[PDB]
Amino acid sequence: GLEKTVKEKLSFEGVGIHTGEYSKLIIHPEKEGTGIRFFKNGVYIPARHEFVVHTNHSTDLGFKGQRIKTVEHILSVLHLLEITNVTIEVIGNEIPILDGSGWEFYEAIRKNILNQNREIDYFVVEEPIIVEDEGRLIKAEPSDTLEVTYEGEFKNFLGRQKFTFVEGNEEEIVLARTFAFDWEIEHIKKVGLGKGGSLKNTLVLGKDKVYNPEGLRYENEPVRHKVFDLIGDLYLLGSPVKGKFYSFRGGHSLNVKLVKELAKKQ
Amino acid sequence: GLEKTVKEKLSFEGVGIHTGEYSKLIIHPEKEGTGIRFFKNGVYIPARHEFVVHTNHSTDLGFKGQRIKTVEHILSVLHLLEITNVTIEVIGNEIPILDGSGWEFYEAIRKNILNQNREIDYFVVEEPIIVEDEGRLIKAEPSDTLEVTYEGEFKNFLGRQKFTFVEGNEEEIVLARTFAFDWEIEHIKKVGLGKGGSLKNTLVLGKDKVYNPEGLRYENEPVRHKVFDLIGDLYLLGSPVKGKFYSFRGGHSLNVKLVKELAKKQ
Ligand SMILES: CCCCCC/C=C/CCCCCCCC(=O)O
Ligand SMILES: CCCCCC/C=C/CCCCCCCC(=O)O
Ligand SMILES: [Cl-]
Ligand SMILES: [Cl-]
Ligand SMILES: [Cl-]
Ligand SMILES: [Zn+2]
Ligand SMILES: [Zn+2]
Ligand SMILES: [Zn+2]
Ligand SMILES: [Zn+2]
Ligand SMILES: [Zn+2]
Repeated sequence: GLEKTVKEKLSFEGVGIHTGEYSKLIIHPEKEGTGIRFFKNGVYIPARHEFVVHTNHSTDLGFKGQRIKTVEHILSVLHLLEITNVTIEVIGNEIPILDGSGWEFYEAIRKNILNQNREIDYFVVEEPIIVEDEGRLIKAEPSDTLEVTYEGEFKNFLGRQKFTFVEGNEEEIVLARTFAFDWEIEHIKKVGLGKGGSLKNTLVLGKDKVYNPEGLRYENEPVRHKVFDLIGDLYLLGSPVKGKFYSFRGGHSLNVKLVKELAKKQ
Repeated sequence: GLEKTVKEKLSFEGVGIHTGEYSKLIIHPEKEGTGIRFFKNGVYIPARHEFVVHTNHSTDLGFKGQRIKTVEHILSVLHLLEITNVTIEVIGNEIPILDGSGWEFYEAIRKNILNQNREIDYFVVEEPIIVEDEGRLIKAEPSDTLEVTYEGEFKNFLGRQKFTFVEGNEEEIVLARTFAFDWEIEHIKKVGLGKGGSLKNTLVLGKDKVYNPEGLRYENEPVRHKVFDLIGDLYLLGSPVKGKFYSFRGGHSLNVKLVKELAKKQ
């Protein structure tokens, strides 16, 4: 694959699911070898694991006193389309959540791709690895293609189920929205988070009922979104990834723990 | 008491808890003997029981093809302050829910009262009456003052409790917000309602947890709000009421059923 960027600036705006504040993005084109980086109040924050400053309920980055919340969805989309050189200008403290999935981001970036002059230097998983924690587990092994599987064991009706993404099936996960169980909402709100949450950007799941009037887009939309998240967190490795991943009940924290292991080893 | 109206137009705007649409109110002053009436698309809708067209999840009025949803909170405030002559102009299909209580309405109307030249012709409960339905019950008897008691028997932690409003204690109920149990939200949304609902205008109560980060304003804020509602529904009798009411698990439907009984009898 050839490094890619955008043919022109693309902007998005809306509220942040956590801050509740309005915010706007502006993806700028960049030359070969630049990499993915955010820009806020004059500071460049590389979309790399060394800048992760928070992983509960979202993956946040920060540098030199400047922070940006929830970068997983836009990074996931960038990872899927293989965009490698862009500066994500952020006016606000968080990435707009939009509808909760990566659809809008995907559709716009997909038709504004600009191939550049250089082969992509993929981060390739060279040997097997496993990272565990409180029953949660993520496994990674060598592969010529990006393959991600997420298995969930839910306390509500979703019960136990898994989903697998393989290159070419981008559209099966870019629509999967963000979700939360009703029993977690009180916590999110108490710790100063989820201020921008609503049924318009979050699928609220009860012990055996879906609150959202629109129901689920897929009987397993939740685990599909989990794959979407993992794929975004993986891009923090610094470049498009080539490996086979299996995540059992993983989350941003474990995802990042894995990312750091991989980087460290190589 | 002397009939009252406002010293000048007072307007309020916001979203409707049910429609989700924006809407604005404009309370206009009116001469003696006018009464409380709404105005929409050229049609005057008297704030009277004969115009009630819906009572599930809200008290709605309608006439000659024009409808206005959720009139209980503004009417309650009008009933408490004893405003008797005004035209509530409605731009939209529902009364703005605002924060879910009658605070904003109360504060504005309270300092713009204009006493007029005529004694109020109070609707006076002349004999005892009881209206029942599926265990729910409302009782009314003679009284020189408006006295309203609401007793609830909740399936969640609130358990069993009651509250009593007596003239002079207006402020103890004008702040009590709208509430709903998480287990009802799916229904509201399915029947095309609660489209404007959020934790910003509704207290969502779980089986033993309060979702709202701000918690309850009173350990019994729910039953206080029920009294607030009943007082608004009673004003549909056509004029300030003087009677002693006791409501056991009552709701808009029973409230109106009572209102109609009373009117019919007298
Ligand atoms: C005001 C009414 C209601 C609905 C409130 C929804 C609660 C907010 C939940 C926050 C979701 C956090 C998970 C998002 C992270 C991700 O998708 O990677
Ligand atoms: C779990 C997340 C969600 C919050 C969504 C809030 C839904 C609002 C429900 C509609 C309330 C109806 C009762 C209002 C009538 C009244 O107070 O008289
Ligand atoms: Cl947490
Ligand atoms: Cl948004
Ligand atoms: Cl209100
Ligand atoms: Zn937390
Ligand atoms: Zn997500
Ligand atoms: Zn007007
Ligand atoms: Zn109903
Ligand atoms: Zn109410």
